[PDB]
Amino acid sequence: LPNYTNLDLFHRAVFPFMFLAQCVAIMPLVGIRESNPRRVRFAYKSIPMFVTLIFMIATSILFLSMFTHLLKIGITAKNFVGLVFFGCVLSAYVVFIRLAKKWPAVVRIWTRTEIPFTKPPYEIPKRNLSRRVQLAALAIIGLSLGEHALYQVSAILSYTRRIQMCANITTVPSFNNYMQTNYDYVFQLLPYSPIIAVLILLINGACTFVWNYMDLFIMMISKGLSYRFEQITTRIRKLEHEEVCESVFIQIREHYVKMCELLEFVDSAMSSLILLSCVNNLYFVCYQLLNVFNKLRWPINYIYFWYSLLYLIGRTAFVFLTAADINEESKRGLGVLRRVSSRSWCVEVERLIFQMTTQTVALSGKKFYFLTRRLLFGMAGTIVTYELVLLQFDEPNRRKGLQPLCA
Amino acid sequence: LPNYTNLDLFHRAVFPFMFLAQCVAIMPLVGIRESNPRRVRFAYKSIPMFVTLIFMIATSILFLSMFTHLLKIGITAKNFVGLVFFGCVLSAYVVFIRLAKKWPAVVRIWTRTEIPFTKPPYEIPKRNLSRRVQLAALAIIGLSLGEHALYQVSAILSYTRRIQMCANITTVPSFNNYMQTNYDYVFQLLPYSPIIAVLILLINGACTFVWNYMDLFIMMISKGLSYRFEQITTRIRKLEHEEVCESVFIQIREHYVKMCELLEFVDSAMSSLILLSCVNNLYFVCYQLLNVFNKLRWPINYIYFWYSLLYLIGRTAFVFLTAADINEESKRGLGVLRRVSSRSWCVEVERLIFQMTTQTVALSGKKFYFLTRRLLFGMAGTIVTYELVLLQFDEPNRRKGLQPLCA
Amino acid sequence: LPNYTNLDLFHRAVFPFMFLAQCVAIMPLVGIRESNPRRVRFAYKSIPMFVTLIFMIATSILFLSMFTHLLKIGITAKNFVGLVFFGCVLSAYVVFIRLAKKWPAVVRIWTRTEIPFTKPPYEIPKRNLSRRVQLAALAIIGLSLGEHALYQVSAILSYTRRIQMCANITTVPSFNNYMQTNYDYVFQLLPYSPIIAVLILLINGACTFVWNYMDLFIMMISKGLSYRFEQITTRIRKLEHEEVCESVFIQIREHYVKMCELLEFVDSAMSSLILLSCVNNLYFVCYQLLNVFNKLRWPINYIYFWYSLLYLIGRTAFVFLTAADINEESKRGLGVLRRVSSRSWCVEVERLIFQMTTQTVALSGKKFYFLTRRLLFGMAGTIVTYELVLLQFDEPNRRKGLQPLCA
Amino acid sequence: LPNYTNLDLFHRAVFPFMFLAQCVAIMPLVGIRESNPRRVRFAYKSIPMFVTLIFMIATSILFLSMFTHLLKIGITAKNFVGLVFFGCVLSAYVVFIRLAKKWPAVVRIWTRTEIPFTKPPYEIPKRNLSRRVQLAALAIIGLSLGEHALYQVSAILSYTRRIQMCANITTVPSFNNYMQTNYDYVFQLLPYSPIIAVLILLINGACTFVWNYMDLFIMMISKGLSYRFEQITTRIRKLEHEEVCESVFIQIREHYVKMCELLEFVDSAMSSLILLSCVNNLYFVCYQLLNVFNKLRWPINYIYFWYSLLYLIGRTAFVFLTAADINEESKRGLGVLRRVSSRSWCVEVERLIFQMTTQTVALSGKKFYFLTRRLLFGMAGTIVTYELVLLQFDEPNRRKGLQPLCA
Repeated sequence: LPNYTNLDLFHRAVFPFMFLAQCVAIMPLVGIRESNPRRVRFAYKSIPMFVTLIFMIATSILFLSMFTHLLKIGITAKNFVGLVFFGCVLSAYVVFIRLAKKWPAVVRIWTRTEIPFTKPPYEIPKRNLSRRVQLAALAIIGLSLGEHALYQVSAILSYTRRIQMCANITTVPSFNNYMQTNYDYVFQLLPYSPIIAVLILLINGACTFVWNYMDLFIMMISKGLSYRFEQITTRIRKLEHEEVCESVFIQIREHYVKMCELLEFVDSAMSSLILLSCVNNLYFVCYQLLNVFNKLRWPINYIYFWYSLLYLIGRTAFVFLTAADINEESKRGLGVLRRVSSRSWCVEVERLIFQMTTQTVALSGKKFYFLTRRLLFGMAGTIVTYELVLLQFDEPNRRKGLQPLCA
Repeated sequence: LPNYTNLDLFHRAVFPFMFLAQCVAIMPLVGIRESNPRRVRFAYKSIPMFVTLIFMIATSILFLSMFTHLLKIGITAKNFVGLVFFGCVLSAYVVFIRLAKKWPAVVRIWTRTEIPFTKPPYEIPKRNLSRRVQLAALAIIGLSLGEHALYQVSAILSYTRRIQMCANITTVPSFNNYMQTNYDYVFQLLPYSPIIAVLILLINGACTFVWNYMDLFIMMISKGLSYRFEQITTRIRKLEHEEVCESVFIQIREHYVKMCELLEFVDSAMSSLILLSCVNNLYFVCYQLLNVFNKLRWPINYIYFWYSLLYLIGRTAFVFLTAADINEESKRGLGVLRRVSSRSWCVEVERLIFQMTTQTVALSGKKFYFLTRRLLFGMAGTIVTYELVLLQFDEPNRRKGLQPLCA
Repeated sequence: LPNYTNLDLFHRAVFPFMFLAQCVAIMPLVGIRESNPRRVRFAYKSIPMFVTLIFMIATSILFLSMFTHLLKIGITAKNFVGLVFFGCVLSAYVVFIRLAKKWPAVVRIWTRTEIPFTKPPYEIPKRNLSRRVQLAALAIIGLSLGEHALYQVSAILSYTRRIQMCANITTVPSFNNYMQTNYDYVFQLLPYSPIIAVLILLINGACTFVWNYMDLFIMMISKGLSYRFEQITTRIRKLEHEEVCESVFIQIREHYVKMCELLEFVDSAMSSLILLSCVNNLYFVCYQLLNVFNKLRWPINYIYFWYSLLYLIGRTAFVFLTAADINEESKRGLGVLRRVSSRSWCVEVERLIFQMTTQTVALSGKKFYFLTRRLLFGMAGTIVTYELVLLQFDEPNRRKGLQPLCA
Repeated sequence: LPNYTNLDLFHRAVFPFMFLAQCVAIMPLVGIRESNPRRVRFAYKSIPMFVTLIFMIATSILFLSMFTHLLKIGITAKNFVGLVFFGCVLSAYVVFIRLAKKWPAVVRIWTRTEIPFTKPPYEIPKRNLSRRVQLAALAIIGLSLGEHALYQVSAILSYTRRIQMCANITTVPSFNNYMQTNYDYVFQLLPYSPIIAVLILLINGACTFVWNYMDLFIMMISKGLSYRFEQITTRIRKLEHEEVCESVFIQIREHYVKMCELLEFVDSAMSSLILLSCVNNLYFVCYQLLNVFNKLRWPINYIYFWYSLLYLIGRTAFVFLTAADINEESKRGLGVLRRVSSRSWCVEVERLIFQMTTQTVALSGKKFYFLTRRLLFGMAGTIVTYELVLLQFDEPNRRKGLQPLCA
């Protein structure tokens, strides 16, 4: 059997971040850190499942608290966003549980499909799969950490400045008062306690990490698939000015078909996650874009709002772009194959060219759409239209202006 | 001739529900319950035609009553919905009459096309055609029955509670007063009578059943076609790792072409019904989605409204999905055919792959559109845009709020 | 040379209505009524060109009168429509002049391309080209005549009823007063005279006839092309269950390619007319649909408005449908060709199937779009969206209501 | 080596206007005027780079001045346009710098790809590449010069007429007062000086020239590519009625594949410029179309506004059309290739036809869209929808009307 310890495989590249997500109980798989992907199993009676259950219970407590708070103060389009966030987090938990159910088989087939690409005539690119996945994951994690830090900083600064510059009722600033004020939706349903406060903060951070990790996981999977597609494209490029025997084309076509089968399997496994991520990101992007013209009090509030908006837009765009890189790389080999000489031309090249040309090699949201650059441009246009229609809805709220600091 | 009594055929699977619809006079065909589909005939001078005429007369009476009531009280976008409902029911009646005119030939060709799939190398799946059609029909019928029961319960509860908690003019609750109040649009044109009341209730139930049965019939037809397409896909799958003779591919291609011809014939027969169902469902989905933010008095009213909205959305989505299952199953065999070895590759496989790849195997609304997952996603986007644009229209009505119970 | 007197050719079918349009000076061609299409020539120094110049001068006088009237009374979206109408008529005149410039060559190639289809193995359908063109032209002409008669009847009835039921300033009804009132935009710039009145009425009728004849001409051309495409489809159908020699497929492919070349030539010649008709019909359909909810005084006004709206919608839809019949008929032969046996299969059938499948055989508006059923459905959706967005614009005008009859 | 002095090459056709743009420091390339394209190099330490840096510094000064002026007077959708203009100019500068970085290799490959087309069997069309590029560049430059002259004339006339017909505070007209009034956004941040005034005027002219030159450069590149594609189409046309040897088809296919490779390279180099031009033109077209109904004081203001709007719309449309001419010319050869006789038919013709039919030969905005006539029609529809949605936004501003001349 192949030596998984040092081989450039998708599992070896992705399992560190899979375990990091397991720490906040996203994808409860047993033995995810094992070098051999065959040892990855899904078990309900396991520590990851227990941590996942605890996290869903906490997120459901938060969701119920938000729901009751909104019901007491009424539900408006602006407040609903928080409830939507919590609901999406819960949905992501469930989706990831199902994905873990499907993940052993997926990773097994992935390994048995990517072994041929670990040996010649395929070559490791300048940036290996592990490095690409590491860069993407570090970028997303650091950006999310900065977003959460800016959120906390802006909230704390607004609270302290409101209390200090009020020239009215003081309520001397404190951690307990901050928790009871900014997170009143929680303690209105549960009795306050500092331990509960720390738990609420940690679970909110976990919810944010889950929200970002859906997109990050999609990015890593797309990177893994486009890695092998780019390897195929490079191997084809190596035959640009050579007379190619039919066996070479047979092997190339077989490997391409195997990669397409793996892509179909992964798409079937990940369709629910792709759908949830796309719809949630679209909704949140529209909601935040509707608030660009809104007036905020402190410069830190503007900084946080614009950082969050730009990071959300970039994360959605890069999810779509990494997914569409599969399609672009699949199509890139067509240009090289079209240069095949008449002497090297045969039935296998015709089959491969027809498949590349007519088959849409791309991830899909339950086949309700395919993640391509066409889809990203269409999404941008749809967002523009929705924002144009909705800014008229938001005009009355926009003209309300900033509320008095004392009030 | 083949023994139709125990053979797994579409007619044997669908005729029970065709007869059930005939009971409310939807599709007036003679001998629909006969095991031999060749005995199914359409005759104007027949009992089903007479019951159909009676039902269209009753529905036209209801339509005229609604029209006169709206004219007396003025036509608004909110009231127009009822008139639209009645008109759609009448249109469905006419469409189904034409479909019955076309149905003998259709079923005949269907039978003569599906006989090859009843014998090897084709195998009956885990869920046979009869079971799939039964599950779909039972689900739709039960959901529609629950919707109508919730409608009646909510209306009766609202009427009784309005009369009781009025602290004003009483008009002691009774069946006659309920009929004269909730269905005042009828008795304003015809003299009241309890027999007329029972007739009105029965005809309203029949109209609801027709509205649901258009979608149900589309679902059953799509199930029947996708059944044979899935049989073809499974037979192809059985040759994944075998050297296939040219005769096998010839037979597969011939059966696929015959199934495509049957699909074209059925689409030509059912294009009007598909168009009517799609347009009616789109209009009603938009209308009901426009009322999600409206305020209702009793929790039973909310329960009925949300049950009806969710059932309508799910029924439209599942009609589109069952229709698109034909396209998905037709495309599913392409992945297996692409794995055909170079030794088994021949002209027949090339022809079949080209046809699968370039031919859009899907039901269509008079070719004005094709029922695919692409079409369902586009429909969802169009509904979102229409609702965004229309909620501004509905804002003045939304802010009116609940009327006084006494008034 | 072939005997054009009794041959079933497009020129013989269309020249009567071409001459009828020439009577109002639409397409100024010399010798359009000659049996031999080679005798059709375009000459600036000809009687048709003189009548065309006279008609453009009259239409320009009307356009200037409308422009000055609107400038004196201000330009609003509701009045602009008349100016747009006149401008479109002038544009149609110019376009048709250019089309006549291109029409000799077009008709020549058409004849030299349709001669093969006048002899076996091609057969004349049940409805020959002349009968189809006659039916379409008679339908359009009669509907336009009824529309204009209803317009005049409604205007005269409104004028007479306003004068009679005023109980105020009388201005006893007369032809001169009616002309000065309803067509005040003309006589405000030119001195009144009964001869001028008759000229204005005749030129308005001519403008309406031109507006309808653009669509009618598109319909006749689409009928002519789809006639030969249907002949090809029928010839292919005749080989469903026969072993076909390669020469038959060679001839079929050659004739199909020649028909495609003729379609490309006709599309190049008629692209400007198609674009103008599409844009004008879209604008007018949107404008009239915006007025469905407007309140009119007399039932005759409602009758005229709804007749005009329904006729406009049906004319646009049937233009698109007749144009798309070319594409549908081109695609219809694919189903038959796919049934070709393995023994009769050859390179020619593969070429023909690939061309049918991948070539979009359809008329186009300068290739800015292709007239297909897809395009008609998209146009309907776009009109729905535009009307939804514009009814909010029209709400203030809609709520104004009917003006006082006396005022 | 080939004699570049008199050869009909893209570099010889385009370098005069490249140098003209270099005069305002758009594309800083060294030796752009050399006959040999191999001598074109990009160097940071060069005079063009220094002039480019000076121009970006001046444009950044203008951008900061506009930003500070808007911040002092508040930012509104109407004023933001100027800031957007300046930002777009800066972005264009950066993009063109990167394009120059990529331009040596691009032009080298272009030359080595277009040498075969300078010799038989390829023929120079009636209008050579140099003449086409000259016509396009002269048209764009003259239209932009007229637009700027009309802008200056309208501004000066409005200023002088406001001062003269005020019957109030005079501020006798002068160049200094005009500069301080119309360009108050600049001198509010920098001290006034006539030299600074001349510099501001020159830099504004340079910004306008850059804005137009992005589109002009796209047009010239599209002309260059469509030139060779049209040469290929003409060569194919020359074989319409001849028996063609396989070697001729091999050469045609090889040249077509080389042209497609060159198009892909140029698209990769120019994707950023295409994206920027498309988005900027869309935004400005929408903004100016939103102001068609606005009321202007003097007829010269209307003349300038409508000249600018029509020129902008035509420039965008012609950019899209020149880019799509590549696709249209690539597709034009398919009709001729489909007429190839059965005896001349071979594998090479099949390959070429499949490539032409299934490959989208067109420029693209980073593959986020392809510049086709389909894309132009979609852009027109999107602009119509956006304007319909936005005119409701602009209604309050439209009804404000012209401000008092004195105020």
